[PDB]
Parts: sequence; structure tokens; C-alpha cells
Amino acid sequence: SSFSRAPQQWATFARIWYLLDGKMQPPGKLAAMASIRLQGLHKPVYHALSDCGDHVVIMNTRHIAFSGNKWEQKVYSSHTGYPGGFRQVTAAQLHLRDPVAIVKLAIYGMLPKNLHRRTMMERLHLFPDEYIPEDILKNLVEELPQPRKIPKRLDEYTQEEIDAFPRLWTPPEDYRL
Amino acid sequence: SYLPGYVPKTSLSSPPWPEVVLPDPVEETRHHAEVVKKVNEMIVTGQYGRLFAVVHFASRQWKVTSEDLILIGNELDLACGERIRLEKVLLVGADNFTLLGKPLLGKDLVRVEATVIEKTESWPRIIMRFRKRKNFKKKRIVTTPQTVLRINSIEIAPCL
Amino acid sequence: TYSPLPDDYNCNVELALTSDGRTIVCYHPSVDIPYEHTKPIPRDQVLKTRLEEKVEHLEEGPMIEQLSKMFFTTKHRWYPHGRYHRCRKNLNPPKDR
Amino acid sequence: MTGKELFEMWKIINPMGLLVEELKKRNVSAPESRLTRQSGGTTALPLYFVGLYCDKKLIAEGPGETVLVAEEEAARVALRKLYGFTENRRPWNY
Amino acid sequence: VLADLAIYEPKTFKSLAALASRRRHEGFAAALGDGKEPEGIFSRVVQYH
Amino acid sequence: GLDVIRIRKPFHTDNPSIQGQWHPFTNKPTTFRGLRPREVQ
Amino acid sequence: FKNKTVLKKRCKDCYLVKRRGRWYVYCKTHPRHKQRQM
RNA sequence: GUAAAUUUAACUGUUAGUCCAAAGAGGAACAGCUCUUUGGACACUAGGAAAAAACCUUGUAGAGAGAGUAAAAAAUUUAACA
Ligand SMILES: [Mg+2]
Ligand SMILES: [Mg+2]
Ligand SMILES: [Zn+2]
Repeated sequence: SSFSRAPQQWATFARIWYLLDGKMQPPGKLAAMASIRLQGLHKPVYHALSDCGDHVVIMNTRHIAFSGNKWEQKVYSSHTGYPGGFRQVTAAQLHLRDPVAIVKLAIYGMLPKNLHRRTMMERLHLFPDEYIPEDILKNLVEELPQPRKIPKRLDEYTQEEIDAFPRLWTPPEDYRL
Repeated sequence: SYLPGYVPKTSLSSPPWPEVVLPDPVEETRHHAEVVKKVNEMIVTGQYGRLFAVVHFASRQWKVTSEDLILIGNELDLACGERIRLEKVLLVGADNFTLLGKPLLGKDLVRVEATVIEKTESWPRIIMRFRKRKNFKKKRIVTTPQTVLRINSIEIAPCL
Repeated sequence: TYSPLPDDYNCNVELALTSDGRTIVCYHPSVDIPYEHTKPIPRDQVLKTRLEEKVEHLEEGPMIEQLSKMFFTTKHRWYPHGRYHRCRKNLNPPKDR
Repeated sequence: MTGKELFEMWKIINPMGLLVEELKKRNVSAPESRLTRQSGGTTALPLYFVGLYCDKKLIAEGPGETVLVAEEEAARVALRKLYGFTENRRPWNY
Repeated sequence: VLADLAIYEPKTFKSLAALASRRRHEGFAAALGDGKEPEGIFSRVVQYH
Repeated sequence: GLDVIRIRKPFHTDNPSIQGQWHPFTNKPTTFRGLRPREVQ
Repeated sequence: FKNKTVLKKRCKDCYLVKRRGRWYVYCKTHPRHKQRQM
């Protein structure tokens, strides 16, 4: 590259601000890819001692989607250590109280359990809705693609495809429906 | 008229991955010929600089360049400062082109020239074995022989 | 019309096989950023313009929180270390290339 | 002189001045600096890749922590390319 | 050396990734064809004796 | 004359890259006018 | 209601309904037949 | 197919034993229970089953910033009846 040594080092080890969207995405897949980016495992110069994490800015965290009945099954447990500090809240209740807590907890769980985890969480940025602070928006690079594909409700189908899909059966003329 | 086997377009009527069609063999072969000729004329003209190679040596694979140093973990039956030819070149490349062996490139195509410049010993290595409550304790000190080779030159020839 | 990978971010990769079939030739010239894809470079009447040299001394706490906010870290990196570690550090480290 | 950079051996002050002089003396339009790549910008650790173009043709690129130092580095890269003392150049023949 | 190329020789590594992707596509094509179509340009095996 | 002590990295090259050392913007596509994600322009 | 593992119809007016994820035997004429799957 | 065996000479040390599989006995067709037999392993290495004696993979010793593998990750969601 014929760069000078110091600018070359700076370019190689610079931090990148990635953008990620919630909005009908699974918190787990969001957390997996965000954790990869935060650890810096996506870089080929990666090493645990090289401090090569990147900033991850996740938005619409209020609009995540859980598969199955996870909203009512999944229980988050904590303990304020005073006798009886054991609290357990379903995913619905936790989401209602804090709109970013679920994604934050998922990323925290997926991060490696060492002393760099809190630094990585410090580089992670979460926002419940469309609004993003201007400095962060001016820092952003590379909105990453969403893991899920948003299956496109029936009323969102166009007439061309509606009529291109064949009709499967012939109803009787005398059925009330 | 629907063909006997037509599936209406559903989410999983077709594989999720995109359909890929490979180039036809004849046109593709002529394309390979043109590409190889272009790289060959690049080599003939000399439109390259600072070659690098991946070379098999002493059971190891080394990515070397000219003016390089490597440390081989054994003696090599060579006097100091002796020029030898490294031959088992898995890969040679430069900017804008690289040549891949299957698995080795022809010796008419590339030469690696190196020079034995040092014959030394490693720093002492400690082998200590210990098993507790059984009085088990052994200590050994070893010094593996070593050879420092300087990669002098990587040369390619027009032979594609 | 078939390319193994998208051909627009690092280099224009062209794979080839020699006639004998014994070696593979790869042609990879760099891809240059388009000028169109770039972006332009961003841009007291009576007295001296006295240089505005104020340096408020922050006590250790608020100081460390300001540094941690600035660099997106925690406070532990900024808290100091003892003489044992300070002397154990190598002040003449080996330096290759 | 084996393994050092051109501007590590021969110190220069204004690479942009030297570069524009060389382009003028070989009849090339003056280079235009543009922000090819940018990361951060509001933080304390930004990355700026500034490219030098001539007639809308990229002649050089350089990274930096500030736009000005990135532009200076791009000027140095252009000088290295023009004088041929580049990193990937053909090594010396002994 | 694969990691060394990924870090220091990015264009060569992209060439390698392209070759591997092409070999994977040729494998998919042969598997779907299931007949006796030509083996494929980069699927050819150099034999030693 | 060098010391017989531990030698890191049993290879020493001074020109480790010829195609340019990897930086995060290698293998990264450029965009129209270099617009940032979700930029209102 | 009485908790049962095996629900049985004791009347011809008894009917099985699955509510709240559990099966129930409801009888409007003989409310003593109310049964809850456990 | 293999390379050990028997004898002669000279002695020490071990002779308070555990799990697993199998055939039994006692006991509750209890026990990380007790008692025999056959065979492993442990009382020696390394990998796996979360940690790990006894389960599974593997043995003969060093250096290597190479490579091929062994064992090796649990699956399941149920009640209409003329
Ligand atoms: Mg017992
Ligand atoms: Mg062995
Ligand atoms: Zn009833």
C-alpha cells in the first residue's frame, strides 16, 4: 500500500461503526452477529489481546420478534441479594419495562465471559426506535443486512403475484362462506 | 399450460439459494487461454515487482519473499553462506497475478534461491515431568539444532 | 456473465487453468474508487485575540468518567497501578520490522 | 537502505507542494483531494481515507486520523508512486 | 499460510475464495446432473504415478 | 554474535505485504456519493 | 371441579372442552361432573 | 502367526482393593451395601462425557507457529362426536 508505518497501523486497527436494525428480527440472531462484530471476530487480524472490537448500533429494538411462545415462556431471573431478592419476569414484562433490555441481555450472554465483556458492551449502542443521535448517525458505516426476511403480510401482496398464484380448488356455488 | 411438475411459487417451493449457471466449456476454455496469454505477456514484459512465494520446506509451509529470513528447526548438512535452490513452491504471486500449483509448480516456472547463513542452537528448553504424592519428578534440558536461511531471490519464467 | 464473487470491492478476479491443466493462473487487478463515489473535502475589534487557554482541573472521578465516555471504555483502564507492576514493565521492548 | 521508506530516508516538508510541482512539470492537472472513506468523525479515533484524483482519475490514496494528515499521507503515497520507490517495487538485484 | 494470505495478501486471498466458490458450484452442478456430463474445468484431478 | 535466547516468530520479513496489508475498508464496496447509512440526502 | 388425569364423561350432557391448555369436562345439568385435567 | 518359554543361582517387595459389564449368592429383584467367578479400567499418559477413578477414544515418551483422524452436542406435545 506504500503507506507510512503509523498511518498504516492506524488504518489496520481502526474501529468501524456498524448499523443494525431490529424491526421483526430475532433477538438471538441480532445478538449473534452484533457479538461477532463487537469481539472483532470478523477481522482477519483478530486476536484477544489486540483490542480490535467495533461499534455496533442497533435500532428498532422495541420491535423485535420472538419465535414460538417465547414472549410468555422465556423468564429472566435476577436476585437483589436481600432475603427475597429473587425476581423472575417474563420476556413480555421485561420488554414492556425496558425496550432494549432483551437485546442487551442476549448480546451480554453471547459475549465471552472475561474482563473484555464490559468494554465490548460499552462499545455497543442500543436504541428502541427509529431515532438515532446525530453524532452516532454521522459516525455510522455499513448498515448490515437483517437476518430474517419479514414474510410480507397478505395485504402487502401485489395483484400481479396474487393472480399469478393459482387458485387451488373449486368451491361449490351454494356454500355460504 | 403448466408443465407436469410445476410448483406454485411458495416460500419453500424452490431452494433458497440463487440459481447459478456455469460458463460453457468451449468458450470458457478459450477465455482461459486468453487470460493465461495475458499473464504470460505480463511476465515476459516484466510488469511485476516484489514476488512472494509459499514454499514447502522441512515439513513446513513458509510464505517468503526476497531478502527474507527463516529459521529451520534442524541441521541441514550445509556449510555457512551456501546458496541452495528451494524447489517445492506451492504458490508464487505478485501484484495483479498469482500462480497456483497442483500441488507444486513446475521447476521450469519458478526458482527460489536461498542462502544458509547461520547454523546455531536453540535456547535451552526445559522438559519437567511431575506427579504428586508418588515422588515423581524428572528434569531434562535440550537444545535443538537450527539453521538460519536467507531468501535471496524469487524468479519466474515465461512458461504458461 | 458468471463470476464466482461480486467483482466490485477489492480486485477483478479472473481464474484460469493452463493448457496442460497443471497450474492455476489468477489475474487480480485492483478496483479503484470512482470519483463519483468519493466525497468532497469538508471545509475583538480593539484587543488581541487572547489565546483561550483554560484547563479546568477535574478531580479523579469526573476526569475518569470523561475519559471513559470519550474512548468508550470502563474506568479500570484509567485507574493507576502500583510500583511493582510499574517496575515489572519492560521499558526496552524488542522491536522487529 | 534495504528496508526503509523513501520519506524515512529522505525527509520532506510539503509533499503536496512537491507533488503539484511534479504534476505541473509533467503536464498533469492539479490533484483534487476527496474523502474516499470515512469512519467515526465525531469520536476521538476517526479514520479518513483521502484520495488524490487527477482529471477524475485516482492517482493516490492515504489514511489518517484527521483529514489534513490523511491528505498529506496521500500526497506522500503519490510521490512514492511517481518516483517509483514504492513498497511493492522490484527488490534490488545482488 | 492461509491466514498469512488473508492478512497480508488480500487480493490473492480473494482469488483463492473465488476458486473455492467455483469448485463448490461445480460440485453442485455435478451432483444435480448425476449423469456423465463433462467433469468441470477446475474439478479435473492431476494424476501422479 | 546474537544471543542464544528465545526467538519469537521463527521468520523475519521486512516486506510482509505486497498487495497491501488488510484494513477494514479492504473488501468493502463503495457507495453513490459516499453516502453513510440512513443519510437523509 | 375435581382434578383428574383421566377425564370421563358421566352424563350425556357432559362435554369436553380444551381451555387454557387443559382439558375440561363441563356438565350443565350435573355440575358435580366438572373435571379438570391435571 | 509369532518370540517367548522352562530350568539353574540370588533375593527383596506386594499378601487392609475400588468401580464398570456379565453369571450368581445374601439383603428390599435397597444401598457409593456385602460375598465368589469371568473380563476391563483404575491405582501411569493424553482427548471426550460440564466439573470427573473405575464410562468412551488412545498408549512408549523430544523439538515444530504443519497435516489426517479417534471418541465427541438428546429427542419428544397428547382426548369435539351423531
Ligand atoms: Mg463396594
Ligand atoms: Mg506415538
Ligand atoms: Zn354430567
